[PDB]
Amino acid sequence: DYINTNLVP
Amino acid sequence: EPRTPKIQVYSRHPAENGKPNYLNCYVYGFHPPQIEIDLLKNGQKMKTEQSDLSFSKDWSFYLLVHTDFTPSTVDEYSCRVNHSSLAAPHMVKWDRNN
Amino acid sequence: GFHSLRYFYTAWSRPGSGEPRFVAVGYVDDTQFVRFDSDNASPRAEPRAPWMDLVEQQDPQYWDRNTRNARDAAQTYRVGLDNVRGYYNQSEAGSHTIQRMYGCDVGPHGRLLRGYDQLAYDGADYIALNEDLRSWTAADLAAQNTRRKWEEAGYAERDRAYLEGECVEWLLKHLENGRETLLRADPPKTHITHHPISDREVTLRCWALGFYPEEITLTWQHDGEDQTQEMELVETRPDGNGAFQKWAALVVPSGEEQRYTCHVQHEGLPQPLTLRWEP
Repeated sequence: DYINTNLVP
Repeated sequence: EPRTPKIQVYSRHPAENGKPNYLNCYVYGFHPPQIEIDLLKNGQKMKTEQSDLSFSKDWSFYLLVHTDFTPSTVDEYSCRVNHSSLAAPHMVKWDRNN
Repeated sequence: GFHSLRYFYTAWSRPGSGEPRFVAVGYVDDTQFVRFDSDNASPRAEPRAPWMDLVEQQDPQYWDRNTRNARDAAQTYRVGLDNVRGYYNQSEAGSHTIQRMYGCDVGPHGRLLRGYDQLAYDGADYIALNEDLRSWTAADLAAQNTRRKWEEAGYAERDRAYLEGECVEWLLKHLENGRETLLRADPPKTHITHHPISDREVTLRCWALGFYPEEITLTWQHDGEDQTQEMELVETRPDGNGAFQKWAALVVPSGEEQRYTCHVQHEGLPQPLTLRWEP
């Protein structure tokens, strides 16, 4: 799976 | 600041006229990632497949543009690439010895 | 002998098109198996490897769940383009790029060797997860903005959670279900060509075709002397069927071809080969 949490830079 | 693409034009298998094969044009080491790549048969564009954009450890990108084809002694093949790091489009003819 | 599940994100605005594009592909070793690109109608995660044509059987929501994760990822990093562009007080005119690379290296029996998550802005390293996975290193001042934000939000704990569990478990899943493709070592077909330049000079080229994985070492020797620095080494290229090609050439005095020997190293060979040219 693509990681389910991306934090905006 | 941009990096200019490196180009390789080649066949998958050793080429013998008549016996079909696949023509490749591998474009890598460039940045930023917007380009146009084309394979050309005697200057005319071909219907082709472009791989999905990925990048190396140094962050530079690579792409593969490929199509089936049949080599003759009368046909010529080239790859036409344009990138913002280029002042104008570049063509790299296919010599059966890359 | 480890294996790797790696994900490569690319978000970039380009001059003659409002709205940036987002590309998200994933690799096991040197084999791409999934893609996502937002330039589509309803953009969806799609298979790019044969064994993933079967994945809906054991996981019917894989495509829906991964389409969800990538479409959200596309959104957060389009805002990230704006954020970083502002940190550097750049103008809306230019074209900029944010790249992300995250994944895990797993040892023989489900043993996490390393985990990583790295970000570049316009092709230069911006921020990266440390090897301890509980801290970051920021490249410049603008990246310190991000690190301080991410420290507050404790985003490393969420990152290490995926990398320690989910990443490992999905590499093992893919290695078992894609055994025929992934746990494979294809040795190269090697042969040497001979192309003269003039009466006194010759070019000898050492080919290597159809090998997987990509890692290989071609080497020319002269009476056992190493000749890497005088070598012309092409960058390894794909062949289109999931394998790779590469050659190394070197220029030699004519009539003395047989003092030079090519040396091939590849995971798929029983032991390195030393080659020679013969009429």
